[PDB]
Amino acid sequence: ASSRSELLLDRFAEKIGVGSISFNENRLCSFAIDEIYYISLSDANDEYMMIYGVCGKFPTDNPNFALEILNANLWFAENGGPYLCYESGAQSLLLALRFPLDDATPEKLENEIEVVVKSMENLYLVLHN
Amino acid sequence: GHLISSTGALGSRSLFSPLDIPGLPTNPSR
Repeated sequence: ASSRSELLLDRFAEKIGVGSISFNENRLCSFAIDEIYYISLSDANDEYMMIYGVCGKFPTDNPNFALEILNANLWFAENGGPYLCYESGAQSLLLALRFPLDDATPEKLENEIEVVVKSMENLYLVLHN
Repeated sequence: GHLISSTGALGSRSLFSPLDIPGLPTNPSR
């Protein structure tokens, strides 16, 4: 008797053929695509899921580049990509994509998940050094 | 290690599920 988030998941895992997945005690579903690109699907809200791409711990040794990331965010804003965000509980960088649930489809979830992957992939290219 | 055989935009080899990247289970609302 599940809300639409929990269907999309099941329907999505059916679409890519990886079996079955679920949401955890903390209302999210973390899977790592190719053991490098970490992604956690959250259903933050009745209206939307968030899509988190985790990019590791965040450097703090001459971290003048926090302003470089903030500068990178210009690119993702023009391109429609995820928001570059910093998170304090794991000191980890994050790509954030909101994903709304009306007119949501397994192919649309699949599409946006890999958007976070190509963002996490291309990130070092979008930066100056 | 799950292999994807989908038409969708995941033309990529495998998915690993996590029970140097944190894979956090929560971020601070407040």
